[PDB]
This record gives sequence, C-alpha cells and structure tokens, in this order.
Amino acid sequence: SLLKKLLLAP
Amino acid sequence: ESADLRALAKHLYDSYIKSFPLTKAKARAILTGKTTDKSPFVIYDMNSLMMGEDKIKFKHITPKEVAIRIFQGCQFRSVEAVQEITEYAKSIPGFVNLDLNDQVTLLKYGVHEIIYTMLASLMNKDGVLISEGQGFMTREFLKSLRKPFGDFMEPKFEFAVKFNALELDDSDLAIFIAVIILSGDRPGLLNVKPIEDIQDNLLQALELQLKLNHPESSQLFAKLLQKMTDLRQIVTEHVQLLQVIKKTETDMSLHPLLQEIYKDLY
Ligand SMILES: Cc1ccc(Oc2ccc3nc(COc4cccc(C(=O)O)c4)n(C)c3c2)c(C)n1
Repeated sequence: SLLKKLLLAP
Repeated sequence: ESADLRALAKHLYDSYIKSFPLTKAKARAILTGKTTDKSPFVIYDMNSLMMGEDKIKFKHITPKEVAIRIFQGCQFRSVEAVQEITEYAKSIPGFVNLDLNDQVTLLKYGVHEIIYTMLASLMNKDGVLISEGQGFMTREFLKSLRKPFGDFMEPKFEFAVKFNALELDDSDLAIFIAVIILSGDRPGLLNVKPIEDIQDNLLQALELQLKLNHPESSQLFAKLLQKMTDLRQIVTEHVQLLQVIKKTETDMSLHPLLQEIYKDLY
C-alpha cells in the first residue's frame, strides 16, 4: 500500500 | 520518572518541529501580524481567488469550477499533511518497531484526526492560512461556496474555535498528537497491547505537560481526552460529506493516497 511505502522510506 | 517524561515531551516537540513546516507559534505570529514576513495574500472572493493564482505557490506542479478547484486544493494539502504526519509518527519511540500492518492501521485511522487538530492552529474565527502562510482564505468565502461545498469546512472552523480557546502550544500539541496516533482501539489492529503500553506512557507525559504548562487549568487534561473523542466525530461528518460530494457531483479525480485511507473509514 501507499501508506506502507511511506512508512518504510527513511 | 517525571524527568524521563519531560525528556520524552521534549523529544516529541523537537520531532514535531522537524516534521511540520508551519507550527502554531509561527502561524499565530502570522495571523496576528507580529512577524517580519510579508503578509499573506487574502482570498475573500472569486476575484481575489483569481488574482491569487499568481501570488500563491503550491509544492505540487499542475500544468473546473472554483468550488471544485478549492476542494481539490484541500485534497492535495491533505496529501502533504499525511506525509508530514507519517514522518512524525515514525519519531514516536516504539512506533517503527510495531507490526508494520499495525503502523499502517494507526496512520489510516489517525491521520485525519491529526489533520484537523493541526488545521486549528492555522485557523482563527475569520479564516484559514494556506500554503505555509502564503495565503489566507476567509471563512465567509469558503462558506459562500455552492452546496455541498459551502458546508465542507464549516464543521472544522467550529471545532477550531473551541479548541483554540484551550490555548495549547506546540509543546502541548506534540504530545496530544502522539497520544491520538497511538490509539489501541483502531479497527483491525493485530497486536493491541504494545500500542496501549506506548499510549499509556504518552498519556502520562501529556498529563504532566499540562500540569506544568497550564498550572491554573486543572480540567485541561480531561477536556483534551474529550476532544480526541470529538475529533472522531468531526472525521465521521467529513467522510459522509465526502460521499455526498462524490455523488452530488459528476466525478472528479480523488488522490490515490486519500482513496486508500478512505476505504472503510467512518
Ligand atoms: C490560488 C488558490 C488558493 C487556494 C486554493 O484552494 C485551496 C488550496 C489549498 C488549501 N488548503 C486549505 C486548508 O484547509 C484544509 C486543508 C486540508 C484539509 C481540509 C479539509 O477540510 O479536509 C481543509 N484550504 C482551505 C485550501 C484551499 C486554490 C485552488 N487556488
């Protein structure tokens, strides 16, 4: 998901 | 230890400053004219909205009737806000160690409540700051927009007026936001206890922050816990107006990040 991608990016 | 709770409070405030470009302190300085910075361009009618097309800059590049352009504008601001809040959430001790799907869940159900909390900081009774303080759109002009859009933001101004009367500062707000994000009762959480334990410590931090920062207002903590419940109601009203719009109108484009958050959101 998009939210997951935002959470994973330093 | 109370010392550790103050250290946590300070960590959250410092992270909050890092994560959010326009703080309440700076927003208040603008709204009251205390700043040295150039005055916001005031959008108070269709004509001034047109004139503002030049003056005001948006971070997103975009090479429809007014009511729709404004609504889409709030969309894109909300998209920016979700990313800022995500960055803040990740600074809360313990959060990045939670199950990743639970992190997604906390954000999905938390972000709008945080958006409207922080939007208040940019609001007074007469209007709202837009684009990092570059512009100021009047409450009356937004109210004057054709239905359903004239009612889109009024619920939030009404919330902000009462919320701002509590006179929280950025230090209070950082902890207040943290508590909300770490809500163990969001739908579909898998591992509740670690979230509850984190929130319990944040709540202790908030209680001590308010006791020290607002010595003469014993009731403030209990009132803020109620405002958290209230914020969920504001979000419910918003979601329902969102469905009305999504139908009362021939379809516009909804940003996919918002589409993802909206799914199963009430
Ligand atoms: C030149 C120009 C100026 C403004 C403008 O429209 C805009 C753009 C961004 C804006 N941000 C806000 C903050 O309010 C918000 C913000 C986020 C969510 C909500 C929410 O209620 O969900 C309300 N308003 C009100 C805007 C209106 C356009 C299109 N052109």
